[PDB]
Amino acid sequence: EDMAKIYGAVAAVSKNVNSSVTYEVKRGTHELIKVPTIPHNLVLIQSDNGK
Amino acid sequence: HALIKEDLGQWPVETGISLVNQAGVFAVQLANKLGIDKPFVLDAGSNYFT
Repeated sequence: EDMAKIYGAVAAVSKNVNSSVTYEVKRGTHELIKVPTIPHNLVLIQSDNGK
Repeated sequence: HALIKEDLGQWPVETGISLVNQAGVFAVQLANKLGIDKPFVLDAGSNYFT
């Protein structure tokens, strides 16, 4: 029974090793909006007689 | 066809960690299965017939 206690304690230490890590790479990334219409700024001004 | 098989059980083994440390845990369980964990003397002399 004492040996079973000792062996189990050593096994727990051996299981404390770390396998790897995982993370998400997202810094520097932004979302894009979509502009539907082209912003023209032209207006036509004409005289009443059409001259 | 006939075969003789010795059944000592199945013991899970984990990779990535020391096998010797795992074998220590299973050795005690195996000893209990065979009945040799505690001090003993065999008394099989009288198990016979003529």
